[PDB]
Amino acid sequence: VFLSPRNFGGVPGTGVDSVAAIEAALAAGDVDLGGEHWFISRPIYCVSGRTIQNGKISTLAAQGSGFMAGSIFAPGNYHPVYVDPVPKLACSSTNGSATITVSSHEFVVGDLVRLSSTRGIIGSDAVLVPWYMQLARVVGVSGDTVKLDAPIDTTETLVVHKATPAGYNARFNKPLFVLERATFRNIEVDTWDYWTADSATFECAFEGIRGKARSVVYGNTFCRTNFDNIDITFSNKASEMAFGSHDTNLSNIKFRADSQNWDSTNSVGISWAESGRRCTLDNWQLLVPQGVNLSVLVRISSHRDVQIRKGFIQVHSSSNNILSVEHYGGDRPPCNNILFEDIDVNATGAAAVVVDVYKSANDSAINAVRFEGISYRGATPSVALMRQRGTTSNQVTGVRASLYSANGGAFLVSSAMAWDVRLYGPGL
Repeated sequence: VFLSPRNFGGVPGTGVDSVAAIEAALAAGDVDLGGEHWFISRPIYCVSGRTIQNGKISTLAAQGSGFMAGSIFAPGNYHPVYVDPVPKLACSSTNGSATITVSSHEFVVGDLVRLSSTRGIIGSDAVLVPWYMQLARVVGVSGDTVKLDAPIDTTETLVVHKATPAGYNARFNKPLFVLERATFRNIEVDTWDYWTADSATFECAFEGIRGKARSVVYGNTFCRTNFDNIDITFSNKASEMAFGSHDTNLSNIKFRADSQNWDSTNSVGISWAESGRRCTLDNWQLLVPQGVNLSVLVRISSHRDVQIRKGFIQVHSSSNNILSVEHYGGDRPPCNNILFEDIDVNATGAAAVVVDVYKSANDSAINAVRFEGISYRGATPSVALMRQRGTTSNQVTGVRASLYSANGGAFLVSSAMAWDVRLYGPGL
């Protein structure tokens, strides 16, 4: 808002590095990029309580400079490997209660803290992905009694540590932190890389983000965060919100897949996992042009309390899987209370499966899943309009759908029961 990088020796528009200048202004105050074009040699390390707005940021780093080399911001910098060695204290906690007991804590009122379960899986980073994760602010302390600004929503045994734990480093030996109460407004990003890679946010707002990147909404530990009016041409992954993202809302989002710069290796549509809670996507388009093929457009694995609403999907390929809820069991928190509502799906090909529900294991948990107002425009699916698969002992139960498919399609069930699926033809 108030200060310019120019005031800290920053030069725009000539392809010289300004990262230090931007970071210097961020330390002093809010930052207005003057509607000019800034060039950075590495991600801007963000500052809690700051607004950055009104300009374009391009990376100077060469494609394949290494992970996060091309990134625009480190809005926080959590990655499971750097969170893993942080010492974490045992605490008592009760499902529904904002009160914990922690022997020999050093939390003060106002401190952001991270609550996590000791239950979890070893994930892609070869480290614990807790069954449950929560950032919350301390609002009271008396001896071992700590009060939080939000309840604990699990019966799981938790441990706690300072969200920003002094002495502990992350990538490029920068301190491990969560970005608090920061705002990003009217920014154009221009990178080959994740415009954010490592990240962790709490009460942050991204408003008016446009341009080109590997990704549209991608990062770790997005908490009490809003993403609004995001319109990005992406080359690999529409959205992942990993490592315990919760109470985070995406609205007015245009995921435009990049035909020229498409990277087909490990392509991801919207893929939500790593114990997310109360994450919503509302009013969005996923546009996959000719020449680009995403195998799975929207999938939820390891997310709960999810709402995906007011969606348009257009793909220019065949045999895509459109909407998917999956659970691989073990110590993955259940895929519970998932609403897909008012999704129009166009395919120039013929979808494989439009609605999929898949329990891989005897201990897989999928409950209170609804697919309401799903319109599929395209040829009769090659596998199924709608497929449910459980196991003999672990059936898919209670699933609900309203589907509008002018070319109909197969209704495949395999160890599933107690569904309620209305099919409507065109013309009301």
